Amino acid sequence: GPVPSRARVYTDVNTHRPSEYWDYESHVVEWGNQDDYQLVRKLGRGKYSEVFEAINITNNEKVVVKILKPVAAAKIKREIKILENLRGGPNIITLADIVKDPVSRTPALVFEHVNNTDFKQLYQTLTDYDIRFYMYEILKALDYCHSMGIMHRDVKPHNVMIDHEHRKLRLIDWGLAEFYHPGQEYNVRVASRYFKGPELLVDYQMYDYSLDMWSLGCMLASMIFRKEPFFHGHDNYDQLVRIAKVLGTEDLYDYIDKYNIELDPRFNDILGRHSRKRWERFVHSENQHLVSPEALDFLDKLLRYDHQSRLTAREAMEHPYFYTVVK
Ligand SMILES: O=C(CCNCc1ccc(-c2ccccc2)c(Cl)c1)NCCC(=O)Nc1cccc(C(=O)O)c1
Repeated sequence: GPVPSRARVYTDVNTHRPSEYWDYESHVVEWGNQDDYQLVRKLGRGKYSEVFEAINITNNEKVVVKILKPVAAAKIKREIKILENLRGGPNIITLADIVKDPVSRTPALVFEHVNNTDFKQLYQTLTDYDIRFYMYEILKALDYCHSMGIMHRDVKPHNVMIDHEHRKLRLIDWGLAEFYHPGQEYNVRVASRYFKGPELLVDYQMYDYSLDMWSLGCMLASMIFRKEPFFHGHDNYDQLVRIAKVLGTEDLYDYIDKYNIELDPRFNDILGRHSRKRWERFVHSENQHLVSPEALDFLDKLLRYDHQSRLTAREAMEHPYFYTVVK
């Protein structure tokens, strides 16, 4: 069947560390006091949780409370363990407490307060410099979690908190994150449609940290080219065709042939034959101020079919695209 794959970096992290580190199911939660928190207002609702502005009445500090919706107990312990493992890491959201919500009877995670700059304002007014600055901040978070043997699996703007007034960034919502274990087959139903890596789209389960680097590439492409989303698929199948119309079909076939992956025969009628496009074709007078030869070269090294060939987060930090960023 398919040829196995392993990450080219951080394969050994979960071997070198003790079992309690990654064996999330064995972790015992020391529950905090739910009466310490007063909910102020709802901030958002997703498929797996509701997030609220809150006050920790014990220290009069603003906090964010994420109340989990009833789901498998394994998904809840996994997020808790990942958050505790990553706590203190650069640009990782800080988990401050874990309480039992009295109404839902589910865990409520308490985080450090965040103040999101309006999403439309960020998309529409971040400069070329600000894009590079914040991309570098995301890379610090990704190299940290990858170096800690964790893949985020849901990198997208909704999961990046930017307090522009304070040049502060946090990588949030670790609910889909997982521990990377070489040879482990993972669920391909992760990430939002437009951010899914070719590995997910061809049903290749032995993926790794490099999935996050593809999603980072999609987020960057959309920002610099002013095309939201960059790969605009109608469904999961058309999503791969949209990617093939840019990266070309020849390299897609080279990719699946390397891993002995067979495409779903549904693709025989819809994929066609497409040449690889030069990135300069997406440049126009309304996005030229966000594009540079360095930006294109960086994007070219993230958006590769072969998950083993993409820049890693640490290599990405060395790229000329970030030379202008004050470090
Ligand atoms: O929806 C959001 C985030 C919204 N992000 C907006 C945004 C993020 C990045 C970029 C960006 C793109 C390319 C390059 C550089 C930057 C842009 Cl243009 C916009 N926040 C509101 C909800 C919230 O704060 N949730 C939350 C808070 C704390 C913890 C958790 C959690 O699940 O752990 C959730």
